[PDB]
Amino acid sequence: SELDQLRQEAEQLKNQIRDARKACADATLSQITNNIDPVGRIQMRTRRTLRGHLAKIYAMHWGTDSRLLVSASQDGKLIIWDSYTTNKVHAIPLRSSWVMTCAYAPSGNYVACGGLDNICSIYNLKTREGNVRVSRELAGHTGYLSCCRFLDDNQIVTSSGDTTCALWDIETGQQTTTFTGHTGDVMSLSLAPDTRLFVSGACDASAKLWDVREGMCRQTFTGHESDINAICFFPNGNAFATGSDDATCRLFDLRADQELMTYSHDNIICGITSVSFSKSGRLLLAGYDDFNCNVWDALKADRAGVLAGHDNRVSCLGVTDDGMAVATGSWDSFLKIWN
Amino acid sequence: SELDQLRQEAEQLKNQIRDARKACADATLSQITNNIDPVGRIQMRTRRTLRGHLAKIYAMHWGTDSRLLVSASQDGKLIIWDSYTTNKVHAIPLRSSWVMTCAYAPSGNYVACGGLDNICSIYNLKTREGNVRVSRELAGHTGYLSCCRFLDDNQIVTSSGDTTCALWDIETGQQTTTFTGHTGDVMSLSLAPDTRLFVSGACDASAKLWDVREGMCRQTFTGHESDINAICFFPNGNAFATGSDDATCRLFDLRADQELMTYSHDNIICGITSVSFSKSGRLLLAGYDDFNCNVWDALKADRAGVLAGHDNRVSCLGVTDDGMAVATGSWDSFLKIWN
Amino acid sequence: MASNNTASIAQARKLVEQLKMEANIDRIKVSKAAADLMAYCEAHAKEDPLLTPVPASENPFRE
Amino acid sequence: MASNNTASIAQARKLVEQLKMEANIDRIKVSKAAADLMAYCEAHAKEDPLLTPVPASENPFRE
Amino acid sequence: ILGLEGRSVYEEDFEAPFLEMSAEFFQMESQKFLAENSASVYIKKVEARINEEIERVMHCLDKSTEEPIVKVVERELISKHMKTIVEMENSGLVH
Amino acid sequence: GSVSKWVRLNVGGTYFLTTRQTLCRDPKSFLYRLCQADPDLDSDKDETGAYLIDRDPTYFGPVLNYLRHGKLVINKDLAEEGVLEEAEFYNITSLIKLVKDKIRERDSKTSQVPVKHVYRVLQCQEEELTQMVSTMSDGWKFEQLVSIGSSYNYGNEDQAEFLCVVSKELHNTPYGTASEPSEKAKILQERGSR
Amino acid sequence: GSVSKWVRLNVGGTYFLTTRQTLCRDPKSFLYRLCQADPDLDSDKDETGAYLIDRDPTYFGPVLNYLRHGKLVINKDLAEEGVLEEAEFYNITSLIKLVKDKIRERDSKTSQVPVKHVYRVLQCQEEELTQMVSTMSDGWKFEQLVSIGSSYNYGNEDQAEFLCVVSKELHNTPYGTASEPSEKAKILQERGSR
Amino acid sequence: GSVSKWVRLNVGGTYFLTTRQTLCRDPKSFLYRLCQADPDLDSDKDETGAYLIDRDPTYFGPVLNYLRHGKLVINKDLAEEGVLEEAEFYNITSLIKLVKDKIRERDSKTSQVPVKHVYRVLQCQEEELTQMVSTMSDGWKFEQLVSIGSSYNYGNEDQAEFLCVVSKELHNTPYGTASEPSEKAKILQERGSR
Repeated sequence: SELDQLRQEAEQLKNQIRDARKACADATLSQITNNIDPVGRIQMRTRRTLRGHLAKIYAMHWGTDSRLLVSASQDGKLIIWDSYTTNKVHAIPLRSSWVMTCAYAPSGNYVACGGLDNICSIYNLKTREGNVRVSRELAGHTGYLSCCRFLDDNQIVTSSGDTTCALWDIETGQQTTTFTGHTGDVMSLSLAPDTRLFVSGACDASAKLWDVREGMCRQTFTGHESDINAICFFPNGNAFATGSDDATCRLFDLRADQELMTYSHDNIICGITSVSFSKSGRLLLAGYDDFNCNVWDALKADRAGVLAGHDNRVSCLGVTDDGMAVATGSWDSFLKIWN
Repeated sequence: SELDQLRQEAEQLKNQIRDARKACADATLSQITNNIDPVGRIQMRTRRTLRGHLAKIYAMHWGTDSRLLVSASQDGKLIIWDSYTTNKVHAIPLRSSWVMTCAYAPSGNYVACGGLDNICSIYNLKTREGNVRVSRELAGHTGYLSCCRFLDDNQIVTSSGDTTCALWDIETGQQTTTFTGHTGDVMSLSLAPDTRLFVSGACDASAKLWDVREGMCRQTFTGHESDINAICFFPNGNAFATGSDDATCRLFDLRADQELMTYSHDNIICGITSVSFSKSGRLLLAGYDDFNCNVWDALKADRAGVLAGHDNRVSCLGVTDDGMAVATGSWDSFLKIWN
Repeated sequence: MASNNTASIAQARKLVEQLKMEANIDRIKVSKAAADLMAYCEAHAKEDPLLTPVPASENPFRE
Repeated sequence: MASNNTASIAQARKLVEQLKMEANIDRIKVSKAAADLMAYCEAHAKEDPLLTPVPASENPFRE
Repeated sequence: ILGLEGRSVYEEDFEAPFLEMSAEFFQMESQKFLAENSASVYIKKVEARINEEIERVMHCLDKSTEEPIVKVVERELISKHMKTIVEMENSGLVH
Repeated sequence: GSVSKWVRLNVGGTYFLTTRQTLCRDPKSFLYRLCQADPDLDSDKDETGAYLIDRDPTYFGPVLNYLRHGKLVINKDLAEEGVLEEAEFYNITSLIKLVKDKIRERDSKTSQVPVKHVYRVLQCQEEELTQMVSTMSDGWKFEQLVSIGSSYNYGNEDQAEFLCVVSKELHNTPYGTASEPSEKAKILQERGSR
Repeated sequence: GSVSKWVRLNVGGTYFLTTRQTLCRDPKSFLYRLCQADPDLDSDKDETGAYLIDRDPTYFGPVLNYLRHGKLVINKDLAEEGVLEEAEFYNITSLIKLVKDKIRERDSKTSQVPVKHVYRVLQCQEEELTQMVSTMSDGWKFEQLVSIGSSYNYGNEDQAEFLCVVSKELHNTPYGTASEPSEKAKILQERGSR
Repeated sequence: GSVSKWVRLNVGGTYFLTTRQTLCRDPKSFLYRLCQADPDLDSDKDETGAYLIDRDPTYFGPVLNYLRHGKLVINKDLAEEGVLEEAEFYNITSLIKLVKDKIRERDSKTSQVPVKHVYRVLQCQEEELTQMVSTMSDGWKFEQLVSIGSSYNYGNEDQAEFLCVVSKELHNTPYGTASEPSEKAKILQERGSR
């Protein structure tokens, strides 16, 4: 029918987009400049060993308050670790096992859980009751939740399965704005310091930067050939590092509307399972399926240093909101604080 | 409009009150008469550490028998101790956790506790059965039970949340009379040895001395700069020591009807979280948000000694009615019987 | 009554009363009240054992 | 249905759609945006404790 | 309604026959009006017939036929009379 | 004709003769507003002078029980939630309170299916153990006792020797699975957290 | 109302047709007025003429059965507390005692619903342990055993070998009649407290 | 007299009084045809009024409650299956889904026997266990604390010193949207297996 004309128009517009990006493409001054703030070899210490997990840790998220870190173990348990004291505020048992993601709310009083179930759990950690009770169960998810981020304390972005990363109203339990267009489950979910754009990484290998107000997807960054594990916005929200199931991380630029630059080594072949920026954003913290993780000089395209530890893969990374330290949610059932 | 005129009238009334106090204000003879025998520094050693708690101690209260202290931990646990032998006369779970206040009755067998429950729990220590069966569960409270003190066996004061410091008939479980007028929450109460005038220290930094035998306030002491943690009457009830979240203690005299004398402290800046008088009332022991507390002279306004040996802040103080020692409701989960 | 700022004038009346009793209540100069407190405290200094050494059996806490 | 086709085309539309406002967005050249980011990072390099020496009193992980 | 959402079924049965017979009726009616009427009378009469067809389409007939019918009438009274109403016997735009 | 000292009210299909006083539990209640004639009401049963309103009498049951008797007891087989719905339609905050208290009582009674259950931990010494289990509070059920090593005084007879763990079916929340928070409580909770 | 050998009460809008003689059992109950056909209690209905009682038919059942055949039968699907309240309304002391006995049986059977529940700890070593576990009383349920550190050898055959926490579901008696202390009992309690 | 502005239904032979509009809240219900004045009735009587509705009045209750205020009522004596039957008789799709959820929640505990109870294990030390148990999660029951034998860091005062296993019964509907996992869920499952 007429679908052939539409598809050919899509092809020619993709060609136009490639042409426009290549026109935007210039020599990366960061790669060209080898003297602009070299970072040197950095060696870092485990100052807090948050022992107290006996199962693997899938996702760990600090809060904007940056004192307590929510860490989820796929056995079905949340620990609101107090990093400063080596204790916990809550060990919340989770009804569903295999909990993929836990995100600490900006207010630091809500926590969110997405597991293999099709329900997003919202626990109000702080109440006059003195203990955690479920603020809101969110039902009606089509696919399985993979990553989630609190856009507010009454609504949240929930990258479920079935190409769904729809915004969800916590109070009503109904998705308000629906985000569709990927292939397979929307698995990654990056929240910008802009807080106006979330770039979702899915099995489409396409970092779709969506606006958090309109279902129309702001940009469609591409260059990754594998499903996208983690995306981290720059501390500006004008760019994001994207790590997929490859040995190549890709720093994509919103202003350039194209991949700003790429991170790759022959020393590493494991998928970049977690990506993150420093307070400056000059350091790229890359956790790998390798037992150890690494830091690149984010704006020199080279490895700043190697963070070696654990004996098992590190499934998630979280940098202290200030750039003080990093917590390594790993599969060796420990969360190490590196500072 | 004329509402502002009435506000002005209130302002000029307070100005007259200030004028009358200033005329009443004379040179503090006690501080200038510093030729009184030196207080020195009392090297203070606890003879009995009360490790029976394992959570923080929030409130504590010796009994009229002056042997049993009712130290309450915010986990929902009352430990009616045996202070003379370090034995637990009773260990009572509480219907709700985060209990902040506990008081021991003139009955010697009734105990009160107030948490975020908004229900004042009076437990009968002695019954025919022999276990600590609850005597009464006084509901009707609006806010959290910020502080509670036993007036009589069936009369009590509950400085509750929502600016409430009402009197309650224990037997009926109802308010005896309503004490109100504060614009801030009421969380501090003090028991005069008169046992007929309670000075409630609210969040508006207003130590309102209420008369229990009327439904209206008696005096209104001010000069505070923060919400009032604790108030301790003199062993005569002629004056009360006041501590707020400021770097100075205060001493308000009823006969002077003004702040008699302030205990300025710059060697320690932590807020005065608790105030107490010795057997003579000469030693004013101040609990501090740092681990080690102090005791200053109420006469020469200088440190009589330091309560050192703690590892976390002390949240309540209670002196022996015989003056043998003082128990410290610390946060290190040990009450230290400082003899 | 809201349009009068929720009857804030009642606070004015209560403050009128507070001045009334504060004036009715005698005003004792700071110096002589301090003198009375010195007299009570010093008269009670010897029976305040916190100010004195306590033998290893006098207190019920070394018994 | 000779002009609707039971709405099997919508997906392609979305593709076309986004590409249009993939084109509508301006292009900021690689080197200039790179330099902007270097300036931001180096200005924020001093306030990044990872990029600076840390006294034990500076980090809440040794105090 | 018998297509259960289907304009295809009405397209098969009766969406077209209205259009076709209306096209033939306007062919013959326009030729007859050109025979009998001058410039302005013919213009206003064919315009009135067009408005009455739309009237039937909305109040006597369904809405699903609105898009086809405008295309039919555009080639039946206007594009059929491209320069026959521009000029006639001492009448028309030029005259 | 239709109004007297008593009034006939058609809740559901059935007609109850009840005093106008008893039907009102607060002057904000819809029932009281229906007691006196209003120009807004059009549909009514003028066959017997009884006003027609459309609600189930089964959940009117506990409502009228509280209204007549002054105490609310909701049957163990009937939905306290239905009583709450009846009260909320009739706009009686007092009934809101009781249904709340009854629902707390039921949640204590249903504290086996998921609804909050209080659990507490106590310390005891070997000697004190018999006392504090024996003098353990009524309304609480003992759940567990654990021996621990003695950090003081040999290996046994320690002030920290046995951890008792007890519980109460009634939840600690002011109401059900959600209570209206207070900000100063959160302030102090953060204060004690660190 | 209408004169008949029986009487028709509008108990909560429900017609109870019961004989006047069975209501003469307790003049000290509100019913004995309702049975008067002479102007001692006059009550009618503008539909049937039945006398009006603003008492529930929910718990009127067991009380009326107690009046009819001398024994209460609280249906085990209705709150015994409601039956006690209905007994209080007619303030029949024997009926009060019977419903309180039913509530006590409930609380003994529902000691895990928060009501009375008694607990103890025995002390024994293995040899006597088997014996008294085997000779455990009927009603007392074993809840936990625990070892205590033995200074002899490393384990068994020390007097301090096993604590045995046992429990019993005990009846909770409605207050006002139970748990009433005595003066000399308190004197001895104070003597033994230390 | 059947309808003037109000409708008297005869639900299964039981007379009920309501209005046209309370039924007209949902104008797709079966009662729509019955209530409105039209000669489409296949069962009615004007000799004494009231249309004939040969259906459950027992399970008409919760359905009419939803029809009036959009809320389902789950009584303890209510066969959730039976109210599902009545709701599907009166075509309330959301009520159908909610009652299905209620049915499956009841079956996962009662008729399918108590199944899929969620169990979790939590590492705690004394200072952590005290408030963790104190801050025990809503709808969760403590099951067992155990003290792990420890040689490193003594056998006490160690972050890894106690294991607390807790549980939460699932009176929970199995997911009808798909309780069977997808391919990528199983991929991640085998990844997390070892």
